[PDB]
Amino acid sequence: ESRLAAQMSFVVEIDKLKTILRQTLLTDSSRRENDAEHSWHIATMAFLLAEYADEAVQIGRVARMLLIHDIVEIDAGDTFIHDDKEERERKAAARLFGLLPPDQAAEYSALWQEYEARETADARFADALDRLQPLLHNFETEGGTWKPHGVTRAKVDKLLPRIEAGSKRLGAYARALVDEAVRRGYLAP
Amino acid sequence: MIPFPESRLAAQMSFVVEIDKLKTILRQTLLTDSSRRENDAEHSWHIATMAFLLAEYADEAVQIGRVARMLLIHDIVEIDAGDTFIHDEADKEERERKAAARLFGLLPPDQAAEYSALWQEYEARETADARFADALDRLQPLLHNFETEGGTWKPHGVTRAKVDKLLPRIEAGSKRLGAYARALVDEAVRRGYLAP
Ligand SMILES: [Ca+2]
Repeated sequence: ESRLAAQMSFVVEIDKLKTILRQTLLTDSSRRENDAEHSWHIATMAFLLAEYADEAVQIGRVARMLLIHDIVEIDAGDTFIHDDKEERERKAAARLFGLLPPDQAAEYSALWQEYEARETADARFADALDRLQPLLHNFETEGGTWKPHGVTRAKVDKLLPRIEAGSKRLGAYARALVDEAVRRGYLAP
Repeated sequence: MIPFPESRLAAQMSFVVEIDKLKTILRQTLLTDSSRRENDAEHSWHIATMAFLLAEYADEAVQIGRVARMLLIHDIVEIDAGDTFIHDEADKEERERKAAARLFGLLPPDQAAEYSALWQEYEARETADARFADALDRLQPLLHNFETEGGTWKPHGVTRAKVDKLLPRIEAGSKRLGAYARALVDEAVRRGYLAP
């Protein structure tokens, strides 16, 4: 009974990801986005946008990776990308994934490590989607996150190679979006 | 001005942007700390993650990645149709059919049909994938009600008899998860979280 008990303890504990607030507001500006609903959104993108991945990418695995990528933030908190972290997240991973049975603890902690390293095919596609989504959001909200955080083209352009690493097509989309964003005054030069 | 060859990707992105709105649709399930109601997007995150974690309890014929995808999209229709509490008897079919047409209709035609069908499959709870998806979706609120000491059950007058009507849906996806769920509900009744 202790295997399922451990699994259920993890399922219950990770509810707390819903409480971890990002700097992003929702597209309706009503409230801050949380980590759990953000991971839902990116994971959904992995399936919708699967055709743009390299052939080696395992889309279901990318989805699983994206669903678990921010679990460490339960203990480590959220940091805005444009603003100790590694150590806090390592400790978080040990405690949180440590709730699982040992096989799954090792599997999921390694899958999270793999996401952070952004080396493998799956990790690059995952990371590309995660980096793409705030561009889509910011364009839709006329710079709703960029403006209140004083984000510049320099800081955004620096992240574009991460999208390109996951998909040349999505990279090209992102570049055109950023240029038009600056044109329109959504993003400071 | 989106050139004609960019049409497919633009349609896909229009859907990606639109579905932000799922985050604003609230359920009656509380977070485990009773701090607020759960929203549909974070609910779908949670159940899709459970699909992967609890995969070993699925029938051999289930494709777990497909279950995950199905769960990620299963509530998109609620953007337009809203949430309906499972025990609330009082046009849901028509609302949801119209929602599906508008929302999935943002996608390119191949994916509009694909994703609509996948949602329909989930709702029908006939296929192996749909049964496992539905079992996970029905288990999670039980977990939360146990954590919140009947934080949804009591205010809504939910009784053991009403919950017992739902438990076979869990059993239909996994006998082991069904047994867990029944034992959890037995304990909830003993603790007074759930009217007998
Ligand atoms: Ca509930």
